[PDB]
Amino acid sequence: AGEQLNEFSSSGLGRAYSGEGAIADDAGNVSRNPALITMFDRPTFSAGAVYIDPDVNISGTSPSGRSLKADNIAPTAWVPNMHFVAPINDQFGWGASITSNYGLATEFNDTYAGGSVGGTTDLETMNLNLSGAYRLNNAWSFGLGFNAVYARAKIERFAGDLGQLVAGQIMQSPAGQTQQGQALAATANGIDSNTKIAHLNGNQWGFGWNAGILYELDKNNRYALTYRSEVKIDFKGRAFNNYGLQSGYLTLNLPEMWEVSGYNRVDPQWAIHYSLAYTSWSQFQQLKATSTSGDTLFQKHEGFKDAYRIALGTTYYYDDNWTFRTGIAFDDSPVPAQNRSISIPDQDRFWLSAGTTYAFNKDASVDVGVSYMHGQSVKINEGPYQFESEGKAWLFGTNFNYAFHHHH
Ligand SMILES: CCCCCCCCOCCOCCOCCOCCO
Ligand SMILES: CCCCCCCCOCCOCCOCCOCCO
Ligand code: NA
Ligand code: NA
Ligand code: NI
Ligand code: NI
Repeated sequence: AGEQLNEFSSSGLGRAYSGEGAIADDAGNVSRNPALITMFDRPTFSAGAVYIDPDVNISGTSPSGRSLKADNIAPTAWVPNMHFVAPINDQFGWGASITSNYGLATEFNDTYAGGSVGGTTDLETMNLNLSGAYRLNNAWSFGLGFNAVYARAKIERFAGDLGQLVAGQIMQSPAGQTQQGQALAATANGIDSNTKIAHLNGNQWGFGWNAGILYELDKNNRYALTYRSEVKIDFKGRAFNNYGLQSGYLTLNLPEMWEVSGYNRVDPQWAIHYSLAYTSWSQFQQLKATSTSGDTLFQKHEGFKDAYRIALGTTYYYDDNWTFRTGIAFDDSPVPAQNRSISIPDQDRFWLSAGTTYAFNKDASVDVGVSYMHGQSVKINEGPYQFESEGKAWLFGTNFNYAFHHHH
């Protein structure tokens, strides 16, 4: 939900990210549950990317009379992933990954009437993870990971029609009957809609941790509990070399997430897998801007917001070479209209997914996945404006998998 991204692997994409704490058919899942490291008996690599093509549209009419229509506000994106896992001994293993689990991009024309809450918002994050795991016995494994997150932001806001709203208010007041009041209203109305009123561009690192437990009933059936911590990102605004002769502030808290997962291989050729994930934020979505020495201070309201996601999928292990998968998911995000933001797509999301993997041999394989996401149409009440939003997306991904130390 919200800015969350689940796109850590292309096999996961084909399953609608169902039971991802409990499946370990490739290296990608260690990033989702570090305890899964104990399911690997040789160094294993995976890398790939997911292309996301959203279609998000805003509609409405301002109290000024101006249109709030904005089509196609969410651009396409590529989300890469790379994973490595290796055993150390019978009891221990480690892994590393580069993924993203948070990101946002919307863009409105700079003459948009709702520009004070529209403009541009681009948040990109890269999660570097190092994880370790311990196998206690045949049933129990435990994992712990540490995360370094590199976050880039670009945020711009514009006057839009605010001056027109002010002008109207002045004209409606007793001041509207005076020459001075009329002049003030004209001054307000004269403000260009593309006047920039807030700006942030920045790059910052933050840190967090994650952990996981894995319980195996047997080689065919297992369950997992995982936790991912919040990550706090604090954006803040030679000579040598000549041979002798970042703007804006914002504290952003990435959300914490708990997830339970199950995987049951009910037949040599069939598995089911499912999960419930619970995400909480310590901030609301809307932004307030002030300034200090001409630099923008952005602030989100400190408040508790949550969401949950349920997912169910199945994997058909057809033969030695071919695996097929499908899944369905629902991500429920119950944000009140008055707490939503046009700059941040947020709505209930329904997933339908399908995928396949082709294994060239026991060491090497390729995954291809596709998902369709249907977004709920929602009302948004932000600042002086009322909007409606509609959204959907297609996602396409491919990964290559390779396990080292071929021998026989
Ligand atoms: C309840 C909100 C108050 C009224 C809603 C605004 C609808 C009408 O406002 C139109 C704003 O246009 C700004 C032009 O300002 C007037 C300038 O010319 C008037 C000469 O005195
Ligand atoms: C590539 C990984 C290397 C980065 C490892 C650094 C990890 C250090 O950050 C751990 C602390 O993170 C803060 C957790 O957020 C608060 C909740 O947990 C705090 C309770 O101890
Ligand atoms: Na589009
Ligand atoms: Na319109
Ligand atoms: Ni709902
Ligand atoms: Ni050989």
